[PDB]
Amino acid sequence: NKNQALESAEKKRQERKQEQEDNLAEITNLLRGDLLSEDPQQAASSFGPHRVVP
Amino acid sequence: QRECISVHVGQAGVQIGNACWELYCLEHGIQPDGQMPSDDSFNTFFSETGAGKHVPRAVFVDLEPTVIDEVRTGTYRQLFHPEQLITGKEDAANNYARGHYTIGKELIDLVLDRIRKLADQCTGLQGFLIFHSFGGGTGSGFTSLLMERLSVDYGKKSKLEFSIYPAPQVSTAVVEPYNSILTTHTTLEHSDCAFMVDNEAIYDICRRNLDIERPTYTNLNRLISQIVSSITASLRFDGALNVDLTEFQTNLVPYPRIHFPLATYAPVISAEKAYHEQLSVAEITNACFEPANQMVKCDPRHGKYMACCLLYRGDVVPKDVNAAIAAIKTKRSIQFVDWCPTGFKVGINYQPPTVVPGDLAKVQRAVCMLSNTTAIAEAWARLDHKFDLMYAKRAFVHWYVGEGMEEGEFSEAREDMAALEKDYEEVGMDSVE
Amino acid sequence: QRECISVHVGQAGVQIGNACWELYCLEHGIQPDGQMPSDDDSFNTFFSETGAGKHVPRAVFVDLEPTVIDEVRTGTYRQLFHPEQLITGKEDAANNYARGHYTIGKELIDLVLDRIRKLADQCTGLQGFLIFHSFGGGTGSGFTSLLMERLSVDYGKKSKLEFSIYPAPQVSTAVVEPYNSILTTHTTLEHSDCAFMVDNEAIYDICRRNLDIERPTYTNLNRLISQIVSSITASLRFDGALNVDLTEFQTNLVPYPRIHFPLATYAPVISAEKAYHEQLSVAEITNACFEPANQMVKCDPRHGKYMACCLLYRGDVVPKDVNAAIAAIKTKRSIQFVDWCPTGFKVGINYQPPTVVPGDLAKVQRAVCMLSNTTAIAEAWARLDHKFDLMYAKRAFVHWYVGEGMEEGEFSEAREDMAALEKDYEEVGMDSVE
Amino acid sequence: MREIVHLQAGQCGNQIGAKFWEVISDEHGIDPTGTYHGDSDLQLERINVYYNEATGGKYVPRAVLVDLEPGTMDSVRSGPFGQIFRPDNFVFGQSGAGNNWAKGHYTEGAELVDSVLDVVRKEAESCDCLQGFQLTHSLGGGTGSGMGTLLISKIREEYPDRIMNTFSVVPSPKVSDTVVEPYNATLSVHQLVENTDETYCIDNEALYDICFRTLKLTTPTYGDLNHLVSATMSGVTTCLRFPGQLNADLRKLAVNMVPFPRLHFFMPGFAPLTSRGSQQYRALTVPELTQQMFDAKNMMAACDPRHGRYLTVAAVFRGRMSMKEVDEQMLNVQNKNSSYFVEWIPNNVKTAVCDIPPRGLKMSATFIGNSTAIQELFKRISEQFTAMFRRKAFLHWYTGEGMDEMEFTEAESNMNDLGNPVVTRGAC
Amino acid sequence: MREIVHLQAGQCGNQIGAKFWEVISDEHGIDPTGTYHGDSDLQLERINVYYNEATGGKYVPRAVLVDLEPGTMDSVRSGPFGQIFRPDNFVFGQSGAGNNWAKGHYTEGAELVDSVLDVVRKEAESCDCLQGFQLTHSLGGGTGSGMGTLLISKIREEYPDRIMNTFSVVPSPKVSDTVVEPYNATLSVHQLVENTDETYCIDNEALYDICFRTLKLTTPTYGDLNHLVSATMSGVTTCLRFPGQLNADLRKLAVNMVPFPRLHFFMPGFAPLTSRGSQQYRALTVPELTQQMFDAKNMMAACDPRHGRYLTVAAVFRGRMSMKEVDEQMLNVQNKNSSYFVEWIPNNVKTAVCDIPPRGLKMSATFIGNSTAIQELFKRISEQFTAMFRRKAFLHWYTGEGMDEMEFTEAESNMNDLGNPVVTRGAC
Ligand SMILES: Nc1nc2c(ncn2[C@@H]2O[C@H](COP(=O)(O)OP(=O)(O)OP(=O)(O)O)[C@@H](O)[C@H]2O)c(=O)[nH]1
Ligand SMILES: Nc1nc2c(ncn2[C@@H]2O[C@H](COP(=O)(O)OP(=O)(O)OP(=O)(O)O)[C@@H](O)[C@H]2O)c(=O)[nH]1
Ligand SMILES: Nc1nc2c(ncn2[C@@H]2O[C@H](COP(=O)(O)OP(=O)(O)O)[C@@H](O)[C@H]2O)c(=O)[nH]1
Ligand SMILES: Nc1nc2c(ncn2[C@@H]2O[C@H](COP(=O)(O)OP(=O)(O)O)[C@@H](O)[C@H]2O)c(=O)[nH]1
Repeated sequence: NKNQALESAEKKRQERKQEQEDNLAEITNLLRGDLLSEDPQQAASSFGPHRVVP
Repeated sequence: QRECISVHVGQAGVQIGNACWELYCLEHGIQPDGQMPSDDSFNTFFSETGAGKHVPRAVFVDLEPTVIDEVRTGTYRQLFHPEQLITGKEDAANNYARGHYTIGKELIDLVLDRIRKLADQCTGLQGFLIFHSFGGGTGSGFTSLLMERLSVDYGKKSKLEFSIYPAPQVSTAVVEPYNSILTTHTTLEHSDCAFMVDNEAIYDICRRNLDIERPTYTNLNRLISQIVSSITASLRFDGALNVDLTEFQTNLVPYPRIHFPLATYAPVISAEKAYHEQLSVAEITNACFEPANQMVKCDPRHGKYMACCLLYRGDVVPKDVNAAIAAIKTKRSIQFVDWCPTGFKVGINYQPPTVVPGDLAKVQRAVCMLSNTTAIAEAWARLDHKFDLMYAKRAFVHWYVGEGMEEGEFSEAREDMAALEKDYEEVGMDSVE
Repeated sequence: QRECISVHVGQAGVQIGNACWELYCLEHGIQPDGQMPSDDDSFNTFFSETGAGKHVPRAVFVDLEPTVIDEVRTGTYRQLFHPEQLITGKEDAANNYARGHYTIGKELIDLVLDRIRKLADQCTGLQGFLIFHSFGGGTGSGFTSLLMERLSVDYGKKSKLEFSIYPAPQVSTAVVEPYNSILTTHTTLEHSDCAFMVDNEAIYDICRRNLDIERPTYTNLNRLISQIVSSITASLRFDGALNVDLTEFQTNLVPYPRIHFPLATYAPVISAEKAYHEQLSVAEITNACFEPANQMVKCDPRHGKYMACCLLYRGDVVPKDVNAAIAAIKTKRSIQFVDWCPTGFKVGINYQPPTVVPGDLAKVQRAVCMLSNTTAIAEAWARLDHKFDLMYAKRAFVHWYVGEGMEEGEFSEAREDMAALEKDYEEVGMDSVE
Repeated sequence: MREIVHLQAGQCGNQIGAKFWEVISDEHGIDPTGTYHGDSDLQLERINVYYNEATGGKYVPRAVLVDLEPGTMDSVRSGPFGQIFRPDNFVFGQSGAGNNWAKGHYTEGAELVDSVLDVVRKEAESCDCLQGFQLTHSLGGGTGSGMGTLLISKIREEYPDRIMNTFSVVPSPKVSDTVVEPYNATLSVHQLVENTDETYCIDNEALYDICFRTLKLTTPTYGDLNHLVSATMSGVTTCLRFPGQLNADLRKLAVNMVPFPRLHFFMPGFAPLTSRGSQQYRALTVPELTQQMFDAKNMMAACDPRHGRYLTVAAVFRGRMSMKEVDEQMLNVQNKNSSYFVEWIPNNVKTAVCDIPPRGLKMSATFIGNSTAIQELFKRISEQFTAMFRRKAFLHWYTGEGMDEMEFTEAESNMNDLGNPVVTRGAC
Repeated sequence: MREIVHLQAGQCGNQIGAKFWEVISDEHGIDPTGTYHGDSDLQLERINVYYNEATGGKYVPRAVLVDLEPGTMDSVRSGPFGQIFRPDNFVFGQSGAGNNWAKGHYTEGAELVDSVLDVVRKEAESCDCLQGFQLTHSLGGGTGSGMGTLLISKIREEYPDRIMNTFSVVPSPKVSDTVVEPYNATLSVHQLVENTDETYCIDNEALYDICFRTLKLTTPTYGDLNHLVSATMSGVTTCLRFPGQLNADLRKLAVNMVPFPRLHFFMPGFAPLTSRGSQQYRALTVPELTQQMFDAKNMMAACDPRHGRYLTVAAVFRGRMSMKEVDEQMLNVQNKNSSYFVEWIPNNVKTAVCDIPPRGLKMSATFIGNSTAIQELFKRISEQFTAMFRRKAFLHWYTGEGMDEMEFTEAESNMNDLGNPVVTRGAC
């Protein structure tokens, strides 16, 4: 039971650390995206650098 | 010789199966692949293809591919014979109807065919354990068609059912009420005993006892497995008072259409809470009757116990059982009906509950009780209210009558269940003559 | 075999239990981790025994508000207690008997008595319950009183003993003790089998005078109360010449069914650099109890007469030096007994010396806890009567209780019951004329 | 395996579909040129829901690009995911709908619908078990209303047991990019009722309100609006496409949210949406998802849910989550707000959970709600129609192209009679 | 676990709250970025009374900052502890109250009340056992009076069993800051009577008396005045947030200091207050704390309690200290001054002892007192209202925003009807 209790505590600690890493990854992927960045290069048309996707 | 064909039907059934089959494989040794890493106890659940492969004796059925297609790509891809896993290319859409009249009677053929093969390789079928969900297409529809068709072939052979009764408050569906009432109607003369387990209660058990503040099906599912492995523990291990799968019927279902036993595992404690309890035969027995360690949200004091089946396992001295059972009878709260004095089918196996890399702790003793209380009347009545609450404006019924269910079957259903509510009353009043 | 369950209600009672179980674990040898050190029934009465020698106290630590239980489950003795035995709500009673008894008592009484019956199931012979609280705070008044009501209707054949922190006649700690004490006493008068009071201004007096501690704390105060409860519940934990029981306490201290109110004092409260210079003979220990200054309820006994005294000696006490010393107590004129108790003493002797916790008190071999049911307590009850009348003359703090779910008319019969108690305490007082 | 055939009509529908195909290709790992290059093996188990096989390991979307004017032609080809669609399914018309339901329904639209339907056959019988069609269009204006409703009627009478999800952008009163559009919406609702099984009404007011009040953009554009739409477009059909516990697909959602065949109009919502400067303040959990799911600022229709009782609510979650907490959040929403839910449907919230979240996220979820509060939309379009039809304004175009005053009267009568049961079941 | 939602109304409320969160983050170990840089476990143990969890260990205050002008909230954000509050709790107005109670209570204040009340349901619903709400506002002037009392009314109507604490800045007797303060104060005391569980009346003249005579500074700032305000503000809620002996939370304070529901107007006091030059010579002990706290010099409402009898007194001490001196000093100050306490409440002082002191200090105490002598303030504002309303002063602006001539009369009548029992209970 003690070995089980220490293993469960370690599992919860590792899960919290993994969840925090996933949270920071989510924050970075939405900060660096297109909806929440207003990149002027979203309008890079495939027809050339003179046209834009309207 | 003590075989038990097990049909799992629906996300619920198939997913509870993952848990049940894990526990079975980590107890008998059968490794995830299908070979016991370098003696005949597995013949109650697995087989032997004269080579060293131990194939499960089961048919997992789900009209939706997603679920079963993760068991044919997971760490058990081999154990299950490809065929056993049977799927379809379209769900039932939470519509009992499209599971008992349309996209469901198109797979009864294949399933009954497989049930036959797995049953012709048995030298003593003890019964068919069916795991489903009272709410849901395949869980209600297919289970209904299956139970019926089974009766036509396998005559009066036991057909014990394990189920997730519609919860008293949560309920992840607006149509749950309809499916649950229609199910009982079709399966009220075709089911021998139907063990019940509600998610709302297992959630509570998984917070006041297991300290998992955030339960996930995997947790709840595994707890239900320990129950199935206790109901089927005397058929593969030794004991002092064994219990078969054809005895729960003649020791829990009192009058005809009253087969709804509730389940309760006693030592559902956590590692950091077992370093404080002696978990003794007495302690665990009183725990099963405590109106909190129950598993079908329904206060047992709101009714009267009709019959009990305490299935024990571990270091349980036969005399400590007599002691505890006696002390329970003395207490008043636990009120047993008058027409049932002897109200305890006691059974004691020896294999100490197996610990699966999971949540529950390493306990030496355990007791899984099966009660047929008349307090399940409130459950049937709450479900009944919801059926009416919507059947008045004929709500969500176009979906059912546009597949093959005459709208009148809803009335025949409500009527049948009204008799059941009234039945649960007559079999509770005590003769004063 | 001979076990009794301890319930600790409120912050006061929880720190009571902290000091008491620290003393119990030190004297029985129990480590703070629960396990016995490597090198049989003595602990069995107050401690359970699961598995490989794991001893769990037969106690429940109930409070309606956190952080006082969290000090228990975070600090030194975290592993000793079962984490479910410590019971905690989420909202404070906030010094209301009404909030302790009517609205936030129902959220925890089912859990509390579920765990009480869990403890009682693993009890072959249950002696009773020891109920540690105060006549102050809302938890320790209201939840204690509802606990007495449901404990009486559930386990009525067992004994219920009470350790109540009585409100001081002068200082207090709040403004609603006059309401709380009367309101809990009206509904616990018929349910509590015995009720030992301990004051706190008097332990201030004792710690200042005999203990040479000018700056005492609650550590000192209910560590002395821990010493008293370890003095009274020791004959069943050890062996003795007079093995006195908790069942005998009520029979030898409660003459009339309403008069179940003894006062406690402890002898050798002496302070290490005062104890090598004095013999501490049994005459000394039995005179220090009957001095009108070592009594720990601030009420002089000479304004009244003793009904009965239970003396409990501990240690190297001679079973006949004790009655040669009781003879002088009987012959002293300043100590006056009632005419209807020609025998007014109960003697309890055990061979276990007092156990010295790291702290102030000295290594002593002779001790006695004296429990007297006296008529003097009618004076302190009249003080509470006058205070309640002063508050209730024009309805001070009454809206707090009447808007709570408690009816306004409850104070009326709570006062009439108290008036009847005072009439009983004076009717028992005068000498015989018939 | 279950397939969804994606139809796009109009400029609005074409651009919403282009953003939708971009975001679904980002989720499954398909690059612009069509081949798969991702990280997880779970992105190929159910890729045959939106993508057909091609030679050389090339995945091609099953989209039917329809418009009556060849400029959306150039727009969706010049988009970043332009060289991924079939040029043969990429049908166009040498005409102009001209903000005219008559010119979308009884003209060149009815001539192009033959080729559109032929492409629908080419992509529909090239399947083994097809679940339905998913048409994206705008109710206000031409093409997406006219061609949209005409194609709806033809596909409904061709395949009657398959589910037609329409994502319809409905006109708004605050800002109008067309003067005629009450006429088009009034005519289009009549065919939307007795046809489609799931209608998602999306309003540009509410799209900009989410883009400005919640996400706090500075220059929100049509691409951002269409991304807000396509998040729910992808999140509705996600248990059909990624595994999970309580897998719910389109039919299960339709069964649990449509109590009566005319009450299939919904109000979508998607709720991991936070501002750039307030995103590091997040405490992102299941209660936070339910919070931002259930407020009257995340709705993408211009209908406040406090003005009408919820008939049904469905929430399709994504990520690794606890079923107890999801069920508890839905239960406490129902219990705390009891006046805003009808009492003849007890437990009127459906929960779905998918395990795999969308890429770049950890935990997402989508709202669908069949609510009484969509009375306001159909009523306000009705008074605008009656104001413009009392004086026969803008009607010579319709009458010259082949309409009738009785046809307009019947469209308004059917739309007002859609306004009636949403009154009587909100009033019980 | 218990929770407190903090509300700030007005410029004064925002500045007081800014300094309050400065010293609370100082007290718990929270840097301006927001994460925990501390030195003890007890500081983090009960950080969930004021601070919500967020990602990355970034505790965020549950403060709703309210002003009808967005001018001082920008200064709050640009202050030292500025990037710590939510941008969504940061509710402002595109108008001006203009220090008009009608413009705070019956106009655009009642339009912005909805946004504030949505935010505070978010902050109350992100809880499981809330204890109550804590509004800081200035009684004189607009916003904090008008909007503040309106907010108090809606919160008290919706949450009936939660403790409302209101730190109210009452205008000085000697100096005057915004000429319509008797209008604002008499109009807002009427709601403060009928709404709040606890009101802490504070005065800038008493604050300056402390800062000039007790603190002996030369050039004090409003930073230091709100530092004193927030010193007693954090001193009140210390047993709620740190361990101790005789723990007393806000409901305990309410119960043991209101004998009657009218007299919930308290006078706070913080008294380990010693200058830089005299801090070296001080002999810090519990009798010195009690005399400095009970002296009529550290009083923070400008009403001398020598002129009235104390009804109830609460003292919350802080630090490692022996209980015998605390009890003995409270009994001694009850005994030495006998005519300064009422006779119908024996032992009329409550003791609380919190374990952890404010750092930089060894031993501290805070005062709360329900003195009868607070009537000096109320008679003064009453005569200021009567002698100014007699000639209909400043009144067209009060009656044109939506009042009537009657509306002032029952406000002054209720203020006199509170003046009456705090004469009767002072004269037994
Ligand atoms: N233990 C367990 N219970 C489940 C699981 N899935 C569902 N349930 C319960 O079963 C009820 C309905 O689920 P199902 O009957 O499996 O649904 P279905 O049969 O797949 O039918 P569809 O919803 O149309 O896909 C839910 O309300 C749950 O309470 C599961 O994976 N494990
Ligand atoms: N040894 C010791 N004695 C205490 C302690 N706390 C309180 N006492 C005594 O108990 C009396 C009343 O405190 P309580 O009855 O516990 O107050 P409460 O039960 O916590 O009720 P609430 O204030 O609502 O939380 C005080 O006057 C003290 O004399 C303590 O922590 N240790
Ligand atoms: N969500 C979204 N809506 C759009 C987009 N482009 C246009 N709309 C809406 O579509 C409406 C009119 O479209 P319409 O002219 O009828 O396009 P048509 O069907 O080709 O004639 C406008 O009012 C826009 O608000 C887009 O890219 N995304
Ligand atoms: N303690 C304290 N009081 C202040 C501060 N700033 C202003 N006050 C007081 O607040 C009163 C005016 O506030 P007011 O103008 O009504 O703020 P408003 O509610 O935004 O209109 C003045 O009498 C000041 O004495 C401060 O920073 N601290």
